[PDB]
Amino acid sequence: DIIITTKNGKVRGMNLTVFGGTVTAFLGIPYAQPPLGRLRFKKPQPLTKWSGIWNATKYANSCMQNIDTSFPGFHGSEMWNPNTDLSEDCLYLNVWIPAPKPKNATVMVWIYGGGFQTGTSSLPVYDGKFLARVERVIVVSMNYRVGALGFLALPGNPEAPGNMGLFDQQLALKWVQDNIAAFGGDPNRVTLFGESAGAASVSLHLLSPGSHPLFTRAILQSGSANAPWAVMSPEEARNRTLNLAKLLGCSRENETEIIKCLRNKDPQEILDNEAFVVPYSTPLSVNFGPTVDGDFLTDMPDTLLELGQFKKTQILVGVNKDEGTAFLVYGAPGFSKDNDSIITRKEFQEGLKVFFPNVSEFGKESILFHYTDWEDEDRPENYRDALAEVVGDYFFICPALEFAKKYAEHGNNAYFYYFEHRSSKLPWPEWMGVMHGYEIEFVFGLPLERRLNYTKEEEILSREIMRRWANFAKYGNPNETQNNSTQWPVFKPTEQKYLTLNTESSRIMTKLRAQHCRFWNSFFPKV
Amino acid sequence: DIIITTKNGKVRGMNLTVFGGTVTAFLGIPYAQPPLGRLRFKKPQPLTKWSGIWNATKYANSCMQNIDTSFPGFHGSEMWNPNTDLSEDCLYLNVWIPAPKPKNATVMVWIYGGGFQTGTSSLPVYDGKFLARVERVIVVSMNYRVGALGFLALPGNPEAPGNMGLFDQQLALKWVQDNIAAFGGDPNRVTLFGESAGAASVSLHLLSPGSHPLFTRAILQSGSANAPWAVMSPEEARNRTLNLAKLLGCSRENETEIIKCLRNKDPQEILDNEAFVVPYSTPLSVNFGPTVDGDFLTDMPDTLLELGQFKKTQILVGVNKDEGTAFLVYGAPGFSKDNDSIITRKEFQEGLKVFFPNVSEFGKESILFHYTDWEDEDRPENYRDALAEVVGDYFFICPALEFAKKYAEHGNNAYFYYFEHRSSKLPWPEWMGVMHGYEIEFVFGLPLERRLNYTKEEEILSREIMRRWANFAKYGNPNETQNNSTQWPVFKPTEQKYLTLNTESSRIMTKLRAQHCRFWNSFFPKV
Ligand SMILES: [Cl-]
Ligand SMILES: [Cl-]
Ligand SMILES: [Cl-]
Ligand SMILES: [Cl-]
Ligand SMILES: [Cl-]
Ligand SMILES: [Cl-]
Ligand SMILES: [Cl-]
Ligand SMILES: [Cl-]
Ligand SMILES: [Cl-]
Ligand SMILES: [Cl-]
Repeated sequence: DIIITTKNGKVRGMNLTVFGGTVTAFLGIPYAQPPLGRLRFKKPQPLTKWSGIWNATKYANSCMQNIDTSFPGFHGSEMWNPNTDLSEDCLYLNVWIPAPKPKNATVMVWIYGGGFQTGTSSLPVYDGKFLARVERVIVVSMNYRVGALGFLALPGNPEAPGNMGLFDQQLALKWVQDNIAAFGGDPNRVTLFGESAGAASVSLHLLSPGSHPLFTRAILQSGSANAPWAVMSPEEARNRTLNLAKLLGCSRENETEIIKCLRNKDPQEILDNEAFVVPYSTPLSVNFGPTVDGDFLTDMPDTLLELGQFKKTQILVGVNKDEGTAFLVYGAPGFSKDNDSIITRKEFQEGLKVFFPNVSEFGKESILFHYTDWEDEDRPENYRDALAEVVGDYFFICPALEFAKKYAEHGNNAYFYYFEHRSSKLPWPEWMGVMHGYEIEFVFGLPLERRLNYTKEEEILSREIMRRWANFAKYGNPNETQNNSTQWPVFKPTEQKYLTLNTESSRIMTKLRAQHCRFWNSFFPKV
Repeated sequence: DIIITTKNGKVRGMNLTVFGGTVTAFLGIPYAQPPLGRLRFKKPQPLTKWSGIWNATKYANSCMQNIDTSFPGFHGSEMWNPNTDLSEDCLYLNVWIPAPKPKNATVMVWIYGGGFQTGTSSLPVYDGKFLARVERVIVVSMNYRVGALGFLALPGNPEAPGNMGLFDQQLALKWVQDNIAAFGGDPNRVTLFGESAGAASVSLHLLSPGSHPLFTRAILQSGSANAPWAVMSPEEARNRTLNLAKLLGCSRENETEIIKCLRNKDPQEILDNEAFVVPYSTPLSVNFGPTVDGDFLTDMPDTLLELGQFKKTQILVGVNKDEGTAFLVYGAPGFSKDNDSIITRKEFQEGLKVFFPNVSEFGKESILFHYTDWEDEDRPENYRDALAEVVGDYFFICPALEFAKKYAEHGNNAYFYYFEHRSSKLPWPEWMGVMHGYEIEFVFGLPLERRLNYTKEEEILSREIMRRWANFAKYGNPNETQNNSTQWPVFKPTEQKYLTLNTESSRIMTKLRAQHCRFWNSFFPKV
């Protein structure tokens, strides 16, 4: 029982006990032909019918990816590792439906992050049964190919055209348009939300005309398509295809001859070589990711945003307080999760070489000067704080603000937030602060489960974030307009208002990081 | 009558009616042999005795110099023009003595400014009879050679060794040591005070060991030896000697052969050519000025200050609010004293080329970025204000602070001020603000004369400035320590306290222009 008839066949789900209520979950529904052998590196193929009833009571396979092993046994880094079998057969999606079955329900579609090299929708931190139970929305989750298997690019070649992972997400959005009405949802009321590389993916759908009728609104959590790490140039993506082929002995005279050889190698052989296709690899380097392929993306996001060519709708964008601290541990000299990581002035200068290898020896002296105007000249952690703000401002915070500013410049309602609560359950040290990716547990309502022992102020904060996230998806406004709560105002290009999120109280502020953002936007391009 | 016996002969002065009292003035006392013919370009020669009584009841000749004719009839620019005959016979000094004749009186020695190309001690704005009457100090004034006649440099050549004008001032200080006791003064209680190029001259005496026993303390008004315009390099001073010789047809095989030809030309012929010895001349370019001659100055001031090699004593340093506005009128495109001078963004960019011709096209983009962080983005006079602050910070304010900071770093008491009152009698337009050189009328007590129609608040401000100036000369502390007045604290390298001067009330502030000074001191040297 619990049978829903899709356009490709019947599926069977489960009923889950969630907070004294029931939520219907369909885990592991296929939405594309398995990209195997002949179909590796190609765009996803639409499914045909299946006979019988597909039993969707199980989290499906995770896409082929390397696993973070920098800290064995550490929950802070292994919580982002896949919790299902790794396989190329991984194009599946999940649906959570509130019980009893709703009618014309708002849909929220999650796109996970992972630097376009890792990630899966089955992580317990992405479980949408809490959102479906508390906010009565339908939550859809999806797995898309990462690494070379999802973004190996030979522009113009249909055997490996690039942006395959973005086409995986797009076909899952096509499945929602065709089938979500059978589950009780409104295909004209779908909101995309995602984090990190998932937020860049969400904003890339705003810039892809083919995805425009597949969703209504968008939520960008700590990421945007115009971030420096998001979209690489087509010739840079092409050079990484050859380098991978050269590493695997697949260098050939002909383009398809390269693909034919790569299709014969084991998926692990490809995974074991993606790290060596970039000359100088920064901890924020995307080995294989989105590019300008001429199909999903016809130009660089900065060019498309300037021309105003994007989906005209409302958006919700925001960042965390300490966005860059997580990446300082993974390769910046002098940093560690096992001590306070007080670094010298020269260690700061080596850190900027780690993150900015192509910047002139002059240019890093410019970054040094703009970030050493110490409030207290004798705070020992002055340089450790500065390098974290350098990574946070350039790679995440400032690009997120420019994306919201450009949407407001074209008459679209944007809502900016600033998440500044360090989780009591955060496994990383206290000096790393409100880290990259640790607002997701609050977005999905994990503090509401009392067995995980979050504070009562965290359950209140999570409940308000879910209410603001779901209200924006339902109505385009993340506010409860009458109960005399704090009203989240519209982010304007002028006043630049934004809302804080913490256990204390939500406050209205203006021009977030406006000073340091002016450096990256008006002086850094001039080297 | 009124006869004083000097070491070279008797002099006769006058008694002046000053505010219902008398002040004895000796105007035009010679202190060196006239630097004529054989003595042109050489260091001043000490005087021999004269028979009879030199009648010192007349302002002496002004040194040969060009006259500002940019605005005919304008009092704001012609008030700085000489008011006596121009002649090479100009090494004379003035003494003002309070009546009745005092005993062991503190002496204040004024050194005028004029960019080392102009200036005279006989200007009504430098009259020291008010200071002598009100504060009971002895005021000494001096004329020194300017232009090529005072700073034509051939390093190591006693026919034209350079820094002759600084040696003119030094011999006048030697005269004070030898003769001021006959006038009622204490040679061990002499304070040098000066403005603009006179303040750089004062600080250069702090850096010249030969001048150390010739004074006790120093007051620096809108100028310092470490200012970028103060001291030019010996080979740059040498190149300007040849260029002047080449302009006058005096190019020769031999060094003294050049001097012999230049000694034959008329003094006006030299004056008519000093403007063309510099390739790109900024409005703050010193055609012929101080250099490292190995005698008066053995190294650059920045090097001497770093090594701590200077006269250890108390100093009083300060600047005006709008130091750079005067120089924008004399050659910056888009500025004029007859309108509000609202300039565009490109006019600002041309202004930085006018003042920074040797700075890379890159480097002026750096100055552009640091000075365009507008408070109000739509103030029309935003760029006009920015260019005035660029000239004021780099050429005057920040070097004055570094000079006081380095003195405090070596355990010397420094007192910094910030003059921010626009004179009611200021002839220049209102947009130029508290301009360069318009605190001198208050230092010399001109507002006390009621026939000049200053406001009552200006007489109060002038009286307090004279009291602070004279108290520092007498005691080393510019404060009246008990009458519950505002206590001027010591300028420290840390807290960086300074005092404001205006008609409202004197207030204590900290770290003046600390942000923009950090740009010129820590980033601009790196181009
Ligand atoms: Cl399944
Ligand atoms: Cl419902
Ligand atoms: Cl509930
Ligand atoms: Cl092979
Ligand atoms: Cl492109
Ligand atoms: Cl005379
Ligand atoms: Cl007296
Ligand atoms: Cl009086
Ligand atoms: Cl000749
Ligand atoms: Cl030198």
